[PDB]
Amino acid sequence: GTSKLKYVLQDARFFLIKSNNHENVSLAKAKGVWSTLPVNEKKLNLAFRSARSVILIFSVRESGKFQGFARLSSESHHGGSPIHWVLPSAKMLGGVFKIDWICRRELPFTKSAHLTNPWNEHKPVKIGRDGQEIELECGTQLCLLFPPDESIDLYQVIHKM
Ligand SMILES: CNC(=O)c1cccc2[nH]ccc12
Repeated sequence: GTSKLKYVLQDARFFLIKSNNHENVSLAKAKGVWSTLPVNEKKLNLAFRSARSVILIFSVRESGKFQGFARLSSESHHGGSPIHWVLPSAKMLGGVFKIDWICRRELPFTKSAHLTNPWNEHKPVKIGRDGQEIELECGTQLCLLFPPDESIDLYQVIHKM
């Protein structure tokens, strides 16, 4: 069904996360973690305190698709085990956010062409810098476009809200 998904997304905030490669998204899916540059780390930490759910929607640059979406389960922290990200230095990154995946399935950009993001000049929602916020209605509809991910049980995520 889609009812628990809709509940998780109610009054959520949404951020576009652009990865330079598939390896980092694979690491994020396997380990439930993300790290971004401090400019975006500060925005995500502010959002985490401000809303019931903060949703990261992932797209690997040049792939023509989104690779899934996840919900922040924590503000960023430092001092964990070093994550072997593939970078173009690791010190340049901010802290590490724990995330709970909501959907690990892909969605091609051709399927989101009817969705524009008011917070990026009403450009198609696929267009945006890493960290671009997606307005609530556009973000909800985008997440609802993804194929259902039957491996996921949102019961435990609902309890974190
Ligand atoms: C896992 N985090 C990243 O891959 C990342 C996040 C934000 C800016 C970035 N610039 C180069 C890599 C990168």
